[PDB]
Amino acid sequence: MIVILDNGGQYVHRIHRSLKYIGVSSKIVPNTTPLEEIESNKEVKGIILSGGPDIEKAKNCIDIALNAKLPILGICLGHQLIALAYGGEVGRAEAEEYALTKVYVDKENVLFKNVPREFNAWASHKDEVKKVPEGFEILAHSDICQVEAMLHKTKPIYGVQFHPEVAHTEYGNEILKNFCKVCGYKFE
Repeated sequence: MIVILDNGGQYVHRIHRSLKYIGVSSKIVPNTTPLEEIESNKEVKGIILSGGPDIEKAKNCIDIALNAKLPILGICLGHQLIALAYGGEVGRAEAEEYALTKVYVDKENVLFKNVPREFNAWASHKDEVKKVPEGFEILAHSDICQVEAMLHKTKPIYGVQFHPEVAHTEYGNEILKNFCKVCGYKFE
């Protein structure tokens, strides 16, 4: 199963339901849950750091991003938290508003397998990754966001600025499916 850290955003339940829909179990836990309690249960195959409003009140995600021995997906705030954790930079970009963003996939990566190189994703751009951490690379961009997605070149850590877990993201479930594949699931 996948543990979802609830960073307080309103789509946390859409993560659980989207995963269940492709036949993966998941559990929403408070974002203050210690990494050591998550990793005590060998049933936990991966961690998703959800979207939420305040990075200061998701400080515990920094420890999980740095020190977890399981695959991680950061969604919006989770993406930004991964960035900060590894000494990248994060800041205000555009106005607050959810919009369909045309996203370009810039390289061949496991996270976007069976996703067209061009797809519409549901995203806010209140905040964005400004400098990608050392030893990470950009997987995707839009006209307004240089870092729509990134991965750790040597750990199984993935960041998306957008929300794959809402139906408004084309191939959103596919992107979740792909992360689950890194976490040991097969979808034959």
